[PDB]
Formats: sequence, structure tokens, C-alpha cells
Amino acid sequence: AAKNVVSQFVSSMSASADVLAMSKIEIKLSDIPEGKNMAFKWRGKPLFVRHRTKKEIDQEAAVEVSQLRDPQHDLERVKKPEWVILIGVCTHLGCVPIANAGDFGGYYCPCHGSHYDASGRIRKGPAPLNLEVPSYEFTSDDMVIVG
Amino acid sequence: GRQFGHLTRVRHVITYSLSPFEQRAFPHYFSKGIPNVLRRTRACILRVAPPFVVFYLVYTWGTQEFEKSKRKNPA
Amino acid sequence: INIRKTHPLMKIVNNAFIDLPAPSNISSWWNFGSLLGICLILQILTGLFLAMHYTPDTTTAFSSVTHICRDVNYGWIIRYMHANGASMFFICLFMHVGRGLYYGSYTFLETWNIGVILLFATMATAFMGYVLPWGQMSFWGATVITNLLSAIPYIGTNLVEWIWGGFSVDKATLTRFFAFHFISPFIIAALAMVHLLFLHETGSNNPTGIPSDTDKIPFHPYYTIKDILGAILLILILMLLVLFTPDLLGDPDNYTPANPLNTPPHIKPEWYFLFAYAILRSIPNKLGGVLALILSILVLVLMPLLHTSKQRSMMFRPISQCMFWILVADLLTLTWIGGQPVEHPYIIIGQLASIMYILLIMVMMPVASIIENNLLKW
Amino acid sequence: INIRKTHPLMKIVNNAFIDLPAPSNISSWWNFGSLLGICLILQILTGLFLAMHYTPDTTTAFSSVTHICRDVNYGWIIRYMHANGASMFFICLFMHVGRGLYYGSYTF
Amino acid sequence: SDLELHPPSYPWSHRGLLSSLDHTSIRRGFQVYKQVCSSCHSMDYVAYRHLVGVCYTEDEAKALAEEVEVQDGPNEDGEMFMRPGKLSDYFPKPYPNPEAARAANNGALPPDLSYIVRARHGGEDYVFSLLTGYCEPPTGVSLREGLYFNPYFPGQAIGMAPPIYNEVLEFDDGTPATMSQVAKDVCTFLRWAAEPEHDHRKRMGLKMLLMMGLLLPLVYAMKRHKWSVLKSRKLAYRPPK
Amino acid sequence: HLVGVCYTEDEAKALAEEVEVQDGPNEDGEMFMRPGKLSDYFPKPYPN
Amino acid sequence: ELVDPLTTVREQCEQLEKCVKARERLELCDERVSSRSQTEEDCTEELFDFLHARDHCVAHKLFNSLK
Amino acid sequence: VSASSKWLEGIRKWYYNAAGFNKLGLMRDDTIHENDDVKEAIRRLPENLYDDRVFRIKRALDLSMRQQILPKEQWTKYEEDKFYLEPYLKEVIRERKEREEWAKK
Amino acid sequence: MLTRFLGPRYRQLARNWVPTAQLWGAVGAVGLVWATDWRLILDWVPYINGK
Amino acid sequence: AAPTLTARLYSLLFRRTSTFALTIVVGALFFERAFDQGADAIYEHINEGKLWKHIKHKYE
Ligand code: HEM
Ligand code: HEM
Ligand code: HEM
Ligand code: HEM
Ligand code: HEM
Ligand code: FES
Repeated sequence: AAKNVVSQFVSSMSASADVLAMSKIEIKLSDIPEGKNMAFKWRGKPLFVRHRTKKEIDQEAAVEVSQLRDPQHDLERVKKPEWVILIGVCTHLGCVPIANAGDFGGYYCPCHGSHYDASGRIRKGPAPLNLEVPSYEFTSDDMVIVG
Repeated sequence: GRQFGHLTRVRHVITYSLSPFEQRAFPHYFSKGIPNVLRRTRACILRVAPPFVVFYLVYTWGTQEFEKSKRKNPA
Repeated sequence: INIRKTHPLMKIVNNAFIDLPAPSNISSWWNFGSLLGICLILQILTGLFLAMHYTPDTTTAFSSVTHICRDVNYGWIIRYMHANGASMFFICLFMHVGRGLYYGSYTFLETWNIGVILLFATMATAFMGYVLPWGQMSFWGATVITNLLSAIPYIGTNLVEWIWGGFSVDKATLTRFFAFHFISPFIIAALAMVHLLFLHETGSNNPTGIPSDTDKIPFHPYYTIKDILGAILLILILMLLVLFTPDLLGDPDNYTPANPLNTPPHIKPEWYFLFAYAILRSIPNKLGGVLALILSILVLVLMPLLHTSKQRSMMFRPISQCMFWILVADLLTLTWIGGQPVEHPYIIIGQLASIMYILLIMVMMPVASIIENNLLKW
Repeated sequence: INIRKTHPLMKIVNNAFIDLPAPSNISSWWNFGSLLGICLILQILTGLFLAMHYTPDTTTAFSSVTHICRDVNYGWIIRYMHANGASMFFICLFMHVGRGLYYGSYTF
Repeated sequence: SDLELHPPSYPWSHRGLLSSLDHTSIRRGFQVYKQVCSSCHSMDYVAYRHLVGVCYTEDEAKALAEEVEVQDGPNEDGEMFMRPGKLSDYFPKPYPNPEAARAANNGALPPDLSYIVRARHGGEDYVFSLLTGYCEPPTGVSLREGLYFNPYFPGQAIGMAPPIYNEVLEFDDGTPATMSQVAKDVCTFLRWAAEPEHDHRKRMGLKMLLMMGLLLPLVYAMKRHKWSVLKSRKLAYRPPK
Repeated sequence: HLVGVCYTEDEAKALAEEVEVQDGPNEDGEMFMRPGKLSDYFPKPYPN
Repeated sequence: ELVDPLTTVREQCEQLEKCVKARERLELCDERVSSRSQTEEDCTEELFDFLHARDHCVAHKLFNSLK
Repeated sequence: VSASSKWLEGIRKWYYNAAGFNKLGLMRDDTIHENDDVKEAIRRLPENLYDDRVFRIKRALDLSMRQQILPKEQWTKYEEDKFYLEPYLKEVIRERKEREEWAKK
Repeated sequence: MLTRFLGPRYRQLARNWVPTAQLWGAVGAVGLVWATDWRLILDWVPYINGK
Repeated sequence: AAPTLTARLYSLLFRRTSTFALTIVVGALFFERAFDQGADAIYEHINEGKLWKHIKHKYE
């Protein structure tokens, strides 16, 4: 009796049918043609999905780990070479990076001059740490679940 | 527990009392305050100071340390 | 007979404040106590009246805040004011800790551990209670302590969910903590009467340090009127910083509306909450940081366990006193340490400050105790 | 000695519930009292947990209510329920009044 | 630009422990609203019914509202067409969308000023030192030109003309115009949004100064008044033999 | 809600997607249409 | 040509000695880096400093001036 | 309370000129923090003694409140202090060492 | 001061309490189990297997 | 005098407890409005920065 009672009371703090749903609710199609950087509205922030090109991968793989402002070898962010998933908010003062812009084949912060390589990685401007990577699993080939 | 009357044992002592309105509020007020005041304070000073010394030395010091450390140089 | 003697509820009363026999030698170390409760009362009082208007609603946050501020006449005053007053409560809080310390009052355990409950209790009880404003400082900072909710192996994720309500801090929290504040003060109160009766039991210590039965009077008039005094001193304090420069202690990041995307440069705790976050960021590991945290007061519990000397008053123990005000130096030291953002000198600085905390208390203070003992020769 | 006798907070306790000497003739008139407090406790308890989710905001009124109800699993149960429980507290309340009355307990 | 001008202390007319201001610059602040400031600005928590007693008169405030288009609520009408607006009508700030800002200038969130002084950081000089410190980049730097040149500022580059210097020329009562009384009226109508009792409450503080000085002594006295006898006590240790 | 009730993950899914979301704005305030999600509620009638 | 310690006293005020020294180090670096090509330094430190004095005296005058 | 012990017990003599005790004219033994052993220890104290330590203690409280001290002359004679309890006390140290002893047994 | 309770006497005391000590310990542990039903241990539970 | 202040104003005032109190509030009036007034004067001489504005506002 006490076990259910107590465990009902405790559950009422853990999550919500409401908050739950929306939390991990995210899927993607395979329309993102190598090149374009789509963009989704997930968890009240920008969810960037970039299908990438051998050229892209190739170059991003060959950045030096030792010299990065936020040292973090490309190959450890993406779970699949071909795909890069990010959160679309500038880690500086919070504007939104511009898809494939700026001096680095990545994104561009039109606020203080904040340059991002294709991975997420900060390569010019005050921006501190590189754009952050959400948790997500690739389901069947055509499906991707963010969160 | 306490209160009184089980309190404690006092033998062969004595007291003296006076009504409040009798006295003056501030006999030798300024006078008595005195290196009496400095007797407590001044008495303690040496014991007191050194850490605070280190402090001013510090916030001053490191204040310089990092402060200068914020300066940019050539080449 | 004398109803003062007679009336049962009074029988408590006289036994509590009134008929209360108390050490005559008693020292100003006192005042803070009633202050705090007065504070506490006012705390509640204001909070209550504050509550009376204030709404703690998600859209209403800065919104009602304006309604509670920009609208609110003396919501200006009461709000920002007794808000500061909180910090004052912290002031006498850390103070009071000192009171026991140079007192060495640690003799009475249930009291000590009691006020320890008072300690962490006060801490978060504030923090949650505090954060309620949900202001940009408290906001990205809400992402901070919100990120504190995750510490554990295997748990925090699910935990900082459950704590956080879920995937992040949310309106979920808003309600959550909001209430949590609403509750905890009461907890403080009953805790109070608790520790109180505990006190009345043993009676308690004396700045002199000798057995008090030699000399006692009731608080009335003596400690009573004295208390009235220190109260006026308070209204001077609170009604001062309030009355004159309300914003003086503030950090502008508060009036900054929460901007979910913001995450600005600062991220600091209150002059109240101050010395912690330094201590926090000090170490490079999770439970190092925390176990340290709870290990500061907990450390103080050990200090009662670490109590050593054959004499209560450090008054007679000067080298001890050196460790005392010295330890304080380590303390407000730790403040100004936190007083800088992450910096080259600071790194080492606090890095040593911890050792002090561990030495200047756990070692150098106890080691000191042993030493003074050796010197004692009596 | 016996800590039951000894421990001061306990000294209250035993003096309160435990060591408490009490009329043996005692009658079922009792029960309600602890009930109420249990009620009260639960009252608080639930309210608290209730508070935990519930918001009392103007736009949120029925809104959060749904979030506190239509959303809220066992917010169904806890909500509507211990809501009723309030009324139960009233039940033993008026009852209890009766208790004193036919008791005539008004002596105190 | 990461190197903080410690903003000099403009002897702000209110910069005294108690000290005061002028307004209709704030009207020209409203005309800075209407033109300079709140073209791109929000005071947004600003509510006109406040300033009612402040500057204009019952009529002058009244028309002052009615002079503005309310964009009234709907009459059957959702939509909601325009009205003249009331005193109850607030201080109706600019273009609605956050992306309306993001576009307005390129990006450039044009934040609300309501607390800005009490909100952002620094004092009147943040207007004076910093804002009036719009100035050319010295060297070694180029914006996208999106940032204009405002050397005193976080990035030294963006955003503002001196419509003083290039005059949108208004002093209704007449004078040459300067930044303060609308800047510190954006501090006042920030404090007049925060500490209008910075006057009123100021008053009370005065009495406080006396009360303690009176009571504090009277209190202390009373204390001594009590404790005095205990002070002087004579208790004899005269052990028999 | 009704997700688990009647239709299936897909059947509920399309069941939503079968409806026009009238999506939020993308830069767009206004806020044009989408197919809607399970997260999308049961979008009732004429507003005023 | 409105009275502008900004402009007006910036002549009078910024004639200051120490100000002139900072001008010395100032244009000094100005040409210094200026000579250089393909270099990152804008040498803002000076500009900052000179500004700092300009204010230091400035509000110590301008307001007292300004009306 | 003399120079080694006016430095060291001159934490109790010169530095209880600083830490107060003996310049306050305190009783060395009296300084022991009250403990149970201390407690019944005193319970066994000598009588004329008891009076003595009493007057000492009270007086201490007296100037304490007065926040004054006796004439530095009146400040206690250095060395030259009977260890009052220490025979009695230390005896008890053996006692609780004895209760403690067969206790260990 | 462990020597206080360190002696063949109190040693023997421990020797007594030991098996009981095991008992109450088990009480606590299993309590954590059923209370929690924490997956970590829960796995090994056959026919207490809930799926 | 002052002896009848201390005394008679004990006697004919501070003596009777009530009388002491009625005296107290009896002051509470005079003090209240007075300090109100002179206080207002303090703030008055302080500035003249507004509400004197009406005449300058030309007090329509
Ligand atoms: C149960 C009585 C209390 C109630 C009803 C209460 C309620 C509130 C409410 C509604 C706020 C938000 C409004 C505002 O910030 O002005 C608040 C702020 C706060 N109060 Fe309390 N609280 C109470 C007791 C306390 C206690 C015990 C403390 C600890 C000294 C405390 C310290 C704070 C702090 C730190 C804040 C936020 C800082 C600020 O004023 O901006 N209050 N309280
Ligand atoms: C909720 C905040 C607290 C309140 C309201 C409170 C209330 C009081 C009061 C009224 C006294 C009466 C005598 C005196 O002040 O010296 C007292 C003494 C004491 N308190 Fe607290 N206290 C609080 C926090 C603490 C803390 C944080 C500690 C230490 C962890 C503490 C441990 C003591 C001790 C040991 C005494 C005995 C003092 C002596 O006789 O020298 N209490 N307290
Ligand atoms: C807050 C709701 C109340 C609580 C929690 C409460 C609690 C209690 C408790 C625990 C007892 C112990 C013995 C017993 O139940 O018979 C008691 C007895 C009593 N209560 Fe209450 N009570 C409450 C409301 C009342 C009311 C409404 C009255 C009448 C106006 C009342 C008058 C009495 C009396 C006279 C007794 C003595 C009963 C007897 O010995 O026969 N109480 N109550
Ligand atoms: C301090 C603990 C309590 C808290 C925090 C609390 C808070 C609340 C809140 C937030 C609601 C609105 C949400 C809802 O209706 O489900 C509510 C409803 C109510 N509670 Fe309480 N309350 C508390 C103690 C009580 C007590 C003592 C009673 C009296 C038995 C009581 C009887 C009610 C009633 C009658 C309602 C409204 C009816 C309903 O449930 O729909 N609660 N309470
Ligand atoms: C007298 C009228 C104005 C005043 C008092 C004013 C004052 C301010 C202040 C105090 C800030 C924030 C400074 C800081 O972040 O530390 C600010 C930011 C800004 N205001 Fe104004 N301003 C005014 C008119 C304008 C106008 C006309 C524009 C359009 C060019 C404008 C667009 C901005 C922008 C874009 C920012 C953001 C700066 C950035 O973060 O990059 N404001 N203003
Ligand atoms: S918001 Fe990205 S560089 Fe400023």
C-alpha cells in the first residue's frame, strides 16, 4: 500500500505527459541534399541538420586538434561522417550562426564576427566554446531522432 | 532546568545594591572611555591585525597580478 | 498565585523569555539571534505581504515583477528592500557562525547540528527561494544550479530531470522551487522552536566560559532591553541600506530579464551565496566540489568532534585567536577569490585557500589546538 | 537509565504520546482526532505535492487545472481525491463537534 | 570592445545622494521615442499613465496620449482598429516581432530600456561616456559596416547618430538640446520606473536620521538606565575567619 | 493524448499530418501552415 | 559649433600634458604598427587610455560647464 | 607564570596579559573547561578552596561586565600559584583512570 | 580511544553481535531491493522478472 | 517646575500609568503632523526641482 502510494507521489515530480512528449519529439527526412544546412525548431532553440560532402568530411577531419579554441576532433561529434547535427545558437552572446557563411565553410555569426567551421568549431571571434551537439540516434536509414 | 532555589551553593559571601535613579548615566563618560577603550581595543590590536594586513597585501597584490596580467605586449 | 507563575501557556512563556534565568556575564554575542528571528519574522512578514501581491507566474516573471515593482509602490521599497534584508540575515548568519567559533561554543551538540540543519537549510532554502525572481542572473544561473542537479553516477540525468522537472529547468521548476520556498521557511521556524527548547534545556554557555550558576538575571530587563537596542540597530542596518542606496548590493544581471538564449559572462552567487561558488569551481571534480561544500559545515560538525583544548574560551588562547581571525582571513579571502572571474592568479589562489580551509580548520586549527595544549603546561 | 525516560525531546514524546497515562474507559469518540491530523498532514502532504505541480495563475486557472488535471495523472487522483478528503475532514469536523456535544465535554 | 571604459562620472544632476532632473527631454525622449531613442527602442514596460503626473498636464498628458494612435481593440472587430489611446494607454513601443528586430538592423535585438540603466550596467555615462561615445574605429578593424563606429562600446562599433549634433531640433520651451534629461529621464523614467520615491523615499530617510539619533541615544540611555546599578555593585567576599 | 487510444503510431501520425498545423512562424510572424505533430493538439474552430 | 567639451573643451581640455604624453606613445604606436603589413594589432590600448583621461578631466569640467 | 611560562604560560601570563587569564588574576585550575570529570572533580573540591575559587570566579565576572581589570599590580602574582585541584584533580585523573582501568579490565 | 571498546571483553561483545549484524544488514539490503526494484539488481530476479 | 515637570509631570502627568499613555498619544498627534511639516520643509529647501513647476508650467 505504502509502496504504491509513495511511488505515485514521487512520480508526480519526474516528468509530465506534456513536457515529455515535446522533449525528444524530433525526426528528420533525407531531403537535406549534401550542401544545404536545414534547420528545425526543437526544444525552443534552433536545431541545425547538415547533410555533408566527402570534401566537407575530408577537410573537417584534417583540422589540427592541438590548436582549436575548443579542442574537439571532428570525428567525435557526428555519429555518422556524412551527417552533422547542432544547436543553432551562437555560444558568444547568443545570435544565430549563418548556414554556410563566414570565412570557414561552416556558419556565420552576424553579430560580432564569429566564424564556425563545418563541425561547429570556433575559428574566429570572441565565441568561446564550439556550437554544442545534441543527443540523438539514427533509426532506420531515413529516420533521425533528435534527443 | 535551573530557575532558582535548587540552583547552587554559596556560603559566606555578601553584596551591596543601589537604586537606579541614584547614579548618573555617564560618570567620566568621555573621560572613562579612554585608553580604557584603547585598553580593550589597543590591547587586542596586535593580536588582530596580521591577517588583515595579508589581505590588503593580497587584494592589492593579486589585484596587480591579474590586473597587469590583462595587459598586452608586442610581437 | 502569580499568573506569571500560574498560567500554563505562560508557564512556558516565563520559562521561555520571561522568568528565564540567564548568565549575567552575558555578552553582545547575543543580539543577532533575535535579529534573525525578527529578520525571519519580517522575512515571512514581508514575503507574506510580498506574496500577497507577487505572482510567481512564467509569463508574469519580470511581468508581475514590474507589477510587483514597476507598478508596485513600496513594492519598490518592500521588495528590493527586504530582499536586501535577506542578505542581512545571511550577514548575521555567517557572523553568528563566528559567534560560536570564537566562542568555541561547540560544546552543545544538538544545538550545533541543529543550526547545521539551519545551515544547509538556510542555504538552498534561500537558493530555490532566492532564485524565484527567475532573473537573467538567476536565469542562466538557473541553468547553473540546474546543472548542479545532475551530479550523481547513473542518477543525475534522471535526477536533474526529476529535480529540474525534466529535460531542463522549466516553468516546471518555476512552480517547483516556488513552492519549495513557500514551504521551507516554516521548516526553519519549527526547527527554531526545536533548537530553542534544546537550548533552554542545558541552558547554554557564557562568553566568560565559567559555570554561569554564579550569576544570572532574566532577560528582562537586561537582555530584554539590550535586545530592543540591537533591534533598533537592525532597523538602522536594514532600514539603512534599504533606506538609502537600495540597489547598492545588486548585480545588474538581475534586472536583466531572463533571455533564454543569453548565457552572459558573469554567473556569480549572492554575497550571501558568495563564498560557495568559488569553492565550487575550485576543484576539478564533481563530488569533490560538493563533498567539499557540505564538508564546510559538515567540517564544522567535525570541528565539534575535533574539539580539543582543555579550555573553552579561545580568549585565553591567543595563538588560537590567530587561527581564528586568520581563518576568517581565509574566509572573506575566499570571497574576494570568488570576487574574480576565472583568472590565472586566482587559480592557484583559491587552490591554496582550500588547503587552508582544510588546514586552517581541519589541520592548522586542530594542530593549533594541540599546540596550545602543549604550551598550556597546566 | 531508560532513554524513554531520559531523552529530553523524547521526554516530551513519552509525555506526549508514549508514556502518556490515559483514561482506560476511553471510547471510540477518539478516533477522529488523529484522523484529522493525519487528514491535516495528508492535507498538507497532498496540497504540498499538489502545490508542487499546481499553479495558481490567472490565465492558468482552468488552464493549469487541466495541466493539473487533464494533464495530471493522479493529479486526477490526488487532486479530485484529496480534494474530497478535505470534505472528509469537514465530516469528522462536524462529527467531532458532536463528540464534545453528547460528550458535553465543554468542561475544558 | 572588451576593454571597459570605466565610464567617467558625469556629475549627473541626480548623482547626488539626493538630486533631481528635468523631463521634457523625455518628451523629446518620447520624441526620441518618436524619433531618436525608441524608433529602434523599447522602454516597453513603460506605461504612459505613469508619467501623467510627471510632466504634462491632465489635458497635456491627455492629448499627449490622444495625439497618439491607440490601435484600439476590436469592436466586434477582431482585427482591432485604431483609437486615440488613453492615459491608461501605456507608452506604445515599436515593431512587434523579435525577427522584426533581427531584420530591423541585421540581427541587432533592440532591447527594452525600461530598466536599462538599472538593467544593463554602469551609470548615466553608459549614455554619456558610452553612448555619446559613438566614435570612429581607430585602426586595425573593420565591421561588416553593419556595426557603425561607436568606439566607446562593446565592439566599439554600431548604430547611432547624434540627432543633437545633426539636430532634430526640439526644445518646446526652447533651448539647445542635450542627452541628459531624456537619458536620465530614461534613468528617471527608469527610476521614475524604479525609484520615483528616490524622491519620496528619500524624504523618509531624513526622518530616519533623526529617529535613531533621538531614539538611539534614548534607547542606549534606557539601557544604561536599566543596567546602571548592576554596573557599580559591591559584593563582599568576607569568608568567616 | 488520444495517441495510444485509437489510432496507431502511424495512424495517429498521419492522423495529425492529415491535418494542417497552421505552423508557427519561421522568421515568419504570421506563422504559416504545417502538417502538425502528435504533439499538436486537437485544433478546434473559429477563434473569436 | 555648439558648446561641446566633447568638441569645444576637447580642444581646451585635451591640450592636457599627460594627454599629450599619451598622444606621444599614441601616434608613436600608430606609425609603429602602421608601418607593419599583414598584422593583427590595432593598438587600441592607447586610444582607450587617452579616452580615459579625456573623460577624467572631461566630466570634471564638462558638466560643470554643460548647461 | 614566569618568562618561559611568561611567554608560554605567558600565553597565560604575558600573553594572558594578552589572553587575560592571569593578568585578570584568574585561577589556573579554574581555566579547565567544565567536563564531567571536571564536574565531580569539583564536587570533591576542598571547602575553603571552594569559597576561594568562588570569589575569584564572581569577581572575574564582575570586572568582565565592567570590562575592566584589576591593577596590573593587582594583576595576579606570577609563578607563585598553588595548583589547586591538580593534587585533587590529578587524583581524579587516576580515578577515571581507575573506573577507566578496571573498566578496561 | 578505540582501546575503550578494544579489549577481549568488548571483542567478545562483537563476536556476539556479529551474526545478528549480518541479519540486520541483510534487512537493509533487501529493503533497498524491493523498495527500489532498481533495474541494476532487478535484472537478476527470475520470475520476479516483470516482463 | 522642571521639578514639577519631572515631578508634577510625573505626578500630574507621568505618575498615573494611563495618564502617562494618554500623554504619549497626545503627543503622537502634535509630533506626527509637526515632523511631517518641518520635514516637508527640509525636502523643500532641498531642491525646488518640481511641483514648483506649475507656475513654471504656467499653471493653466
Ligand atoms: C515564508 C516567508 C517568505 C515568503 C512568503 C517569501 C516569499 C518570497 C517571494 C514571493 C519572493 C519573490 C518576490 C521578490 O523577489 O521580491 C521572495 C524573494 C526572496 N526572499 Fe523570500 N520568502 C519568505 C521567507 C524568506 C526567507 C526565510 C528568506 C531567507 C532570508 C528569504 C530571502 C529571499 C530571497 C533571497 C529572495 C529573492 C531575492 C529578491 O528579493 O529579489 N525570504 N520571497
Ligand atoms: C535560524 C538561525 C538561528 C537562530 C534563530 C538561532 C537562535 C539562537 C538564539 C535566540 C540564541 C540565544 C543566545 C545567543 O544568541 O547567544 C542562540 C545561541 C546559540 N546558537 Fe543559535 N540560532 C540560529 C543559527 C545557529 C547556528 C547557525 C548555530 C551554529 C551552527 C547555532 C548554534 C548556537 C549556539 C551553540 C548557541 C549558544 C550560544 C552561547 O550560549 O554562547 N545557532 N541561537
Ligand atoms: C483541527 C481539528 C482538531 C484536531 C486535530 C483535534 C485533535 C484532537 C486530539 C488528537 C484529541 C485526542 C483525544 C480524542 O480525540 O478524543 C482531541 C480531543 C478533544 N478535542 Fe479536538 N481536535 C480538533 C477539533 C476540535 C474541535 C472542533 C473541538 C470542539 C470545538 C475539539 C474539542 C476537543 C475536546 C473537548 C477533546 C477532548 C475529548 C475527550 O477527552 O473526550 N477539538 N482533539
Ligand atoms: C498548506 C497545505 C495546503 C496547500 C499547500 C493547499 C494548496 C491548495 C491548492 C494549490 C489548491 C488548488 C488546486 C486544486 O484544487 O486541486 C487547493 C484546493 C483545495 N484544498 Fe488545499 N491547501 C492546503 C491545506 C488544505 C486544507 C487544510 C484544506 C482544508 C481541509 C484544504 C481543502 C482544499 C479545498 C477545499 C480545496 C479546493 C477544492 C478542490 O480540490 O478542487 N487544503 N489547495
Ligand atoms: C537616446 C536614445 C537611445 C538610447 C538612450 C539608447 C541607449 C542604449 C543602451 C544603454 C544600450 C545597451 C548598452 C549595453 O548593452 O551596454 C543600447 C543597445 C542598442 N540600441 Fe540604443 N539607444 C537609443 C536609440 C537607439 C537607436 C536610435 C537605435 C537604432 C540605431 C538603437 C539600436 C540599439 C542597438 C542595436 C543596441 C544593441 C547594441 C549591441 O548589443 O550590439 N538604440 N542602446
Ligand atoms: S552573438 Fe555570435 S559573435 Fe556575438
